[PDB]
Amino acid sequence: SHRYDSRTTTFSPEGRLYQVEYAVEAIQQAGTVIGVCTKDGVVLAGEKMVPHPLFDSESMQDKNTSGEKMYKIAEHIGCSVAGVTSDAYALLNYARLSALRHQYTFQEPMAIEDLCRILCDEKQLYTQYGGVRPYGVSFLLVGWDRYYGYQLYSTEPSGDYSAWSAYAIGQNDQVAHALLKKDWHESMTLEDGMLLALRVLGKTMDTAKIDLDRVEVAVMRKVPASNIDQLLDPFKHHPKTTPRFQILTRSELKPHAERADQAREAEEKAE
Amino acid sequence: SYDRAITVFSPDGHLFQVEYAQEAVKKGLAAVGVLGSDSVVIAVEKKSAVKLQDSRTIRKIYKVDANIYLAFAGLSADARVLINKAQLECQRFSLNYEDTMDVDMLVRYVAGVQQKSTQSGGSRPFGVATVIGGFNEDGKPHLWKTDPSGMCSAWRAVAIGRHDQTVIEYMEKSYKDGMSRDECVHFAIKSLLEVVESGSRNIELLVLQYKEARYLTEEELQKFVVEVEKEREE
Amino acid sequence: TTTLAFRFNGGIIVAVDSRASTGQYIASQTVMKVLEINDYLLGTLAGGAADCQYWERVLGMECRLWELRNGSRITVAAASKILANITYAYRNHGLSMGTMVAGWDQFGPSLYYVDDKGSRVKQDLFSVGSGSIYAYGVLDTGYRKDLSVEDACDLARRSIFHATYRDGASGGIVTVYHVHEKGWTKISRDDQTKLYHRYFPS
Amino acid sequence: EAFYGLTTFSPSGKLIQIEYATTAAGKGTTALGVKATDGVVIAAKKKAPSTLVDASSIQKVFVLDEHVGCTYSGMGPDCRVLIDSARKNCQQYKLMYNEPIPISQLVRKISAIYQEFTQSGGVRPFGCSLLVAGVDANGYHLYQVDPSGTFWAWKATAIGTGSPDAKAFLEKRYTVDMELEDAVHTALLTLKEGFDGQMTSENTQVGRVVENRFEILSVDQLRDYLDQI
Amino acid sequence: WSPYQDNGGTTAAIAGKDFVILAGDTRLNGDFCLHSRHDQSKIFQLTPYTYMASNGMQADRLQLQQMLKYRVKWYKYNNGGKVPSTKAIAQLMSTMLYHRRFFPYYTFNMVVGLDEEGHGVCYSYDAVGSTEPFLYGTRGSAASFVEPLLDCLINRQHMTSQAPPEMTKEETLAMLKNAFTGAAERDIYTGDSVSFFIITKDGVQQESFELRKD
Amino acid sequence: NEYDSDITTWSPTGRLFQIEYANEAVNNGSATVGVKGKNFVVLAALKRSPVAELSSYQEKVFEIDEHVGMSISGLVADGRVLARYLRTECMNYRYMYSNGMPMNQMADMIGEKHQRHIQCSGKRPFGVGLLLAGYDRQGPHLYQTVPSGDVYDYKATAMGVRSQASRTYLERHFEHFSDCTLDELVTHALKALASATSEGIELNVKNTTIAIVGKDTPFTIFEEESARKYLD
Amino acid sequence: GHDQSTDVFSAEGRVFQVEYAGKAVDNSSTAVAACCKDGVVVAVEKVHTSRMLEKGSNNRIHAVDRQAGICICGLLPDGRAIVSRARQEAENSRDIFATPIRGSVLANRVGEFMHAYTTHFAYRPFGCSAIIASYADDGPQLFVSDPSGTVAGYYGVALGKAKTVAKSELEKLDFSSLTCDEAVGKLASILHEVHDKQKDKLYEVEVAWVCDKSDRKFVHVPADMV
Amino acid sequence: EYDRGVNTFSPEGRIFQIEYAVEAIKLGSTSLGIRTPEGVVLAAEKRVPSTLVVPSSMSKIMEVDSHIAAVMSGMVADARILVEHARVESQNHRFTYNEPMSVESCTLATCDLSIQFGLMSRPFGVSLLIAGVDEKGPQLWQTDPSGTHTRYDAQAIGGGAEAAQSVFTERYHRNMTLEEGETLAVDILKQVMEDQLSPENIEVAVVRADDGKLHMYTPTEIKAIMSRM
Ligand SMILES: O=C(NC1CC1)c1cccc(NC(=O)c2ccc(=O)n(Cc3ccccc3)n2)c1
Repeated sequence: SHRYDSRTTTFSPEGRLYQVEYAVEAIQQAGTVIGVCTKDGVVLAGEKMVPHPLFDSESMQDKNTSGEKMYKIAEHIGCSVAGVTSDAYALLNYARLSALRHQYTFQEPMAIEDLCRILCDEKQLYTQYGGVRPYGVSFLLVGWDRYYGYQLYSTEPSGDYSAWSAYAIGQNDQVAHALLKKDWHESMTLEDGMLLALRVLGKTMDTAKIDLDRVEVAVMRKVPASNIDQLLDPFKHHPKTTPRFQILTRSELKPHAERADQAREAEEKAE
Repeated sequence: SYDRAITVFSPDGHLFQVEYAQEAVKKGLAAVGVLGSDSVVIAVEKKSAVKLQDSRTIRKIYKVDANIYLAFAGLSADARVLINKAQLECQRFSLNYEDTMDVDMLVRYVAGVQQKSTQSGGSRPFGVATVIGGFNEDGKPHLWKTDPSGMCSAWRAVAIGRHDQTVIEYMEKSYKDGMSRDECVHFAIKSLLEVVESGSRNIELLVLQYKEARYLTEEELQKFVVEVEKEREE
Repeated sequence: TTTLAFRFNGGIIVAVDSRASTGQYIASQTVMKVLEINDYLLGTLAGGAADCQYWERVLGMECRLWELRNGSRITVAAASKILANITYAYRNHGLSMGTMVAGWDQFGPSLYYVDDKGSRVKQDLFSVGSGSIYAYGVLDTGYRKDLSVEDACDLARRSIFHATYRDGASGGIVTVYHVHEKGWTKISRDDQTKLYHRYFPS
Repeated sequence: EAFYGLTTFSPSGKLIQIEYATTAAGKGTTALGVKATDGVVIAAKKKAPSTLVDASSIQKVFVLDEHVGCTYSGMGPDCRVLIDSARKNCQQYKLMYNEPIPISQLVRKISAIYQEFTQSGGVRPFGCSLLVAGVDANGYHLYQVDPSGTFWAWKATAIGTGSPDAKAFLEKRYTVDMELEDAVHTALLTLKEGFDGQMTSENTQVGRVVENRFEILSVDQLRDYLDQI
Repeated sequence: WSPYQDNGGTTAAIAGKDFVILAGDTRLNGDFCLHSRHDQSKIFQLTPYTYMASNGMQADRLQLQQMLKYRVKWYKYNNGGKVPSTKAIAQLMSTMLYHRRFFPYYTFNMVVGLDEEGHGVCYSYDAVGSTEPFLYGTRGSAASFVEPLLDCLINRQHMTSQAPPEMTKEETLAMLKNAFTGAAERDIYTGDSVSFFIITKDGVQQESFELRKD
Repeated sequence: NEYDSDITTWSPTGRLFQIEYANEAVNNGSATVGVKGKNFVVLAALKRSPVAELSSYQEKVFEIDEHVGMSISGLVADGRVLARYLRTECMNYRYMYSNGMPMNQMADMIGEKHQRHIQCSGKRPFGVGLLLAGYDRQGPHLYQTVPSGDVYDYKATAMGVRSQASRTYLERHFEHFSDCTLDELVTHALKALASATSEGIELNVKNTTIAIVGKDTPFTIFEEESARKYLD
Repeated sequence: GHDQSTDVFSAEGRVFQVEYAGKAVDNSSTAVAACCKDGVVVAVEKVHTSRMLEKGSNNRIHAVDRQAGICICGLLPDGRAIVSRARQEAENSRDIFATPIRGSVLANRVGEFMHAYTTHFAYRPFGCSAIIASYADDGPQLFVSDPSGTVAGYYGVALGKAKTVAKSELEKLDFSSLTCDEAVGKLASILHEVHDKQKDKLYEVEVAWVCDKSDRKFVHVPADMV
Repeated sequence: EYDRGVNTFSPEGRIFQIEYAVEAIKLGSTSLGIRTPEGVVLAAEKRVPSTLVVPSSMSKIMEVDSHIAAVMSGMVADARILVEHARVESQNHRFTYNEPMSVESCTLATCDLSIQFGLMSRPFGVSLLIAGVDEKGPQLWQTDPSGTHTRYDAQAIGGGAEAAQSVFTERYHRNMTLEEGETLAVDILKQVMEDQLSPENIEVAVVRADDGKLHMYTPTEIKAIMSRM
């Protein structure tokens, strides 16, 4: 049996780890995801795959917990994945448990960067121990914590991760980066970020208009807190606002996609 | 459990997986350590400064305990694991021995984890060198290096990552004992600029004095980069 | 058993008797109850003799491996902490140990008590054992930081003697050690009955 | 005792063992499913190698629990592994929540087993796809699970050999209005398209989700539907 | 049902300047009865210069004796043939008793032999290994009779009369005969006979000595 | 050779090359001889002979219990493993039965231990040959063992380098050994051991060990006093 | 690469590592055995390499229980492993089932054990055929388990290098009539004819039986009958 | 290089990973050891990679116990492991038998850790020399990666070893003083080192027969040796 071991956790001659390089290739094949970190929230816009007219919805009762590209990890943490979808679900479940174990132990939300380290430790493991292949997945995590506010990390199959103001994973990430470079700034509203996210996404998948059918958008923003049950624990402090991960219905997203056609029409006038 | 033997001697005495881990550390960003009279200076290359990375300060020099700080070169994620282990070791140690961990003790622990991973079936080596710097609880400053073979060594100054040996050859020539805080920071900046391009947004620099660890603000650093790049013409 | 130790300006004195009771019959008038761990550290034995002999010997081994591993002597605080972590780990296994750990590290003289439950206390003065109730009476009254080193050994010797004289379990030979910057010295051994005739010469 | 992985990435980023398992899983016979407003139908060819096989004993459609069913294509015995696990999961869930496992949760559980065999050491992936059809609080469902562990809700689909053509023919005839009598009729018509030889209540199996339960049609019940096509 | 039984009897040793004498009585007792008047199990040679003596449960001293005998063989092999010293065996025994701390051997042991300088020594143990060197020793049923007598004739701390010469090995032996003899008279669990072993550098003499049979 | 890399691989002619290669380890160790008289067994082992004024002990010969001991050739570290094993099995046996482990049973054991290391992946053959000499109720015994797990009961034998010549010698004289005295057994061993020395080296107290074991004679490696007597 | 591990079939459904272990048995010294109405006799040619072995060395015939024995053919060490397993089965039968192991059972157990080592990449097949000779409550029985683990009962049997000839000589015997006394003579005689002298210069012939005269105990036959 | 597993014999009866581990010890800095009746001497080329190194930190000689020292050649980190085990074993021996471990017993217990590979992926690429003084007086042993100890009277390990076994053959007699030994040690290092022998470039220690304690020569005391030559 050892003659047939492909030696996934070995170094190659340039200190490269081939299985991790090739997981990355697998990710650059995946549906693009854009993330834009404002100060009023974070936006994830992702390319869905082409919607065959025989696809059904799963008819889930909670519309905001998951979509095709976007998943909620906790009240305050969302992500989007590119790469081997099934690997994603393995990790996503791990990230969910981790965030809730943190909450078990401390009774407060896990910070985004710790959730992220946990996730990427789980990936790093598979690049060092165990003789199996790595997870072929890249997250964009988003969320909000009291330490750093809105955050947006991205992970790689190596287990490295990085914080960004905006970023892209998946198909034409190099191209999308270059375009966010130019148009991101530090003082964006949520609406501005939603625009930027769509202009870039529509520019990477080469469409005149944004194709509502092929796009999912999620937003992580703070909203008024409703269920302050204060007679039930009198000493507990409940913040006025709380984070919410939201996946946009086709209708909530229609305006924002029109408004990004209009800033793609008004950029082909100057030319 | 998977326990195949990954690291093995080849014919001419070499451990290829350890030579290749070391190759992964030559591709990593430079880092530099300098030891003065009352200061250790750790300085590292940043990757650049794309307008997209979070303008919130992310440190590339890591705190391991109150008194101890660690830079690295090589695989980021391997490093992160080593560091977490080091962090957790220093606490284990406090907790067992009340005292805080001497730097050398911490370094030896880390180097042993590195060595251990060149000899454990199932695992490849960490592809990480480290520079570690700090003060014992007796005001004596230290600076160490680990390489992926698990070998550590104390230095008066040191470099790791790309062009380590260009930088170390440089530092052999200049470096004097008993520098001041400010001469250390200078010397480190000077030494890094042997391989890094500008000194603008691609150098983080940490200054360790007994009981006080302080990163240069991007402003304080730039007075030093001009003071130094103006001394490189000559 | 009666053991005591105290810190004063000159260091630490440690003093002990030498009797080992098996309840009512006296097994030994000659137990050594100061264990010389290192040569900067002493520990006393009180309680279960085996327990103290064994775990103090282990401590001595841990102290020595520290010194080999790290090129520098272990501090007292660490040493005591090592022993305290053992006794804590074994708090449910009915060890009987009451121990002092005295030494002089780079932070000066240090004295700890470590018991079978994992307690680890650092005071300037302690007595331990059946006869402690007596020795503190004589000790609490004579103790001052500014004692010389004769006066501190006299005090320590008398307190053990008074314990021996009154307490059935304590007895034999009063041994006194001093712990100073260059290590420890064994100052004296005296039969407690010679000491009766010296302190009370009618 | 082999613990290294068999499925690995290749320089283009592909997991080739999984493409091959996917190839294997489209070499089965045709199975297909049609969701309708009031139920779901799944239907498979049982192409028995010989007439001397007791066709009663061949099961291509399976109950996983009262409310959910599956069929499959590709390698039978691999699928038998999945079905056994899925049955257990349905029951574990009832034991815990004393309600029936929602199809979405069931398929995610299956998906997960498939994924483990794409990463865990020593094993090859499963060379079969499933359709899973069932009814929960969110209504009627029909999912396809592939060996990648990926899964899709569908309104209609087909896995196995004649499947591209069967899918094409379901695209035409499918209507969101469809009731279940028409769904069955459509399912059976779709099979019949690419069926070499007469369809009988022997060489075909059919499952329906109706009301709150999944049932495999009897040969009696199936013969009444096959007299109208 | 207890896993423990006292089989009684008594060991005693006395060190001299170039010898040590070790004695055990040969009665092995059961419950309310006597199994053997000829049990030699109490005394066990470990090396030419080191013996152990054990009181308590005969079964546990047989086990212990073998456990030690094998640690001593290992030691010989791991140290190019040399035998462990009496002091090494003494410390070894303390460590082995203590490793059973939790389900203890019900032995009261002595290790006796010659130190390096060639002087006799005795280590006595409690059940978990507290020891210490001494010049004499007695464990067992008669211990609490013999031990005070040896105190009196060796140390003489209550005699004004100046201490007589160092006791030779013949005089020492007489002393232990006299004290075994008195114990057999008064401790009902000691009697029958005493095996003496005089350990010197030149070897080990044995000597049996009859005690009163009742 | 596609078949010589794994102990679990038969070759198409029915050979196990890793075991033939472990044998090479033994054929290349320092020579050792044993012979068996009526009442005694003698092992004699060549050691390594001084490099000028500059010695070098290695433990070839091992006592194993009072009544048995052994001489090894080949990979010394495997020797030690086997020695530790035999020692331990002999102490267990003597603990249980209060008598020495009989040699035919010990040879059965040492051979089973070897077999356990020639059938599974990631174990490997012992690269060491043993002469095991011992004495029990059935008299003296001398076994040779080999990596393959075979155990031969010999009257005389040698193994290691140039030990073919030691075997030529022993073949002339071995039929007499049942009548010889201990001194002539030892002479015969030494003679045989010397037919295995390189060119103009000769046997002396510092390149030769002798062990004997037999009736009323626990197994005894000979030191420089008793050895000298026999080596002249 | 089809032939390196026993965990692998060739394209014709052969397992080569088993055929190869088989060759180890065929290149080995010859054994024969005969199952009479009064017992089983098994004989085997031991080929020495040295003139200086003790008589008794490298016994290839082992008792496995009072009533059963195994003569090994092929790699003797591998066989002693089987013999150990057979003995554990025999002990188990006595310890748990309080009966001597029937011979068909013993040989099946032996076969199962040998076969197991033909299924898994980590072990190799055994390089020995065991001949099992029993005389328990199932009567006189002679089986052979080969390295594949295939087990077969025989009236007479021959293994090793002279197997083809020795079988021709064993066919001349009348198994219905033949007695353990006669068979010790015949089977030994056979091993002297088929022994090749210019190759294997040193050889004894070890014989063992289990029969009514031996009180159905499996024993080497006294060296007067040979 | 993974063609042959690690437990494999060569056709000459050598385990390949052992022969390779040995090859790695010839790349190491030269170390050496000299038994005298007055004591043992160990000396090592430090072979530092820079003047910026703090030379005490690249310690090729290590106290195992008050009376035992070791000096490695080859992979230093591997040597730290062995010496840690020796230290632990030597101390367990004191603990258990209240006396200092013999030097041989110590070397054994350090080889007892080197047998273990299949557990340890590979052998240690390290040879030690272990000098000490016990009851049998001064002693010098060598461990190999084989796990085979060997008592010696003088030895080298490292790149030097062949040139240094020339010099021992000529100048070493069983009866030299501790100072003539120190001298022969340092001579040999002068001759085989790459760099110029200076008092920081080397490491010298002795275990004296008289006290039975180990002294590590400071740079001062090593000059005091270079002085007389
Ligand atoms: O001798 C013991 N047991 C009996 C069986 C022999 C025996 C066994 C265990 C512990 C002790 N402690 C003491 O006796 C004792 C008595 C007085 C006193 O001041 N200290 C020091 C101390 C300091 C802080 C907190 C608690 C204690 N200790 C004795």
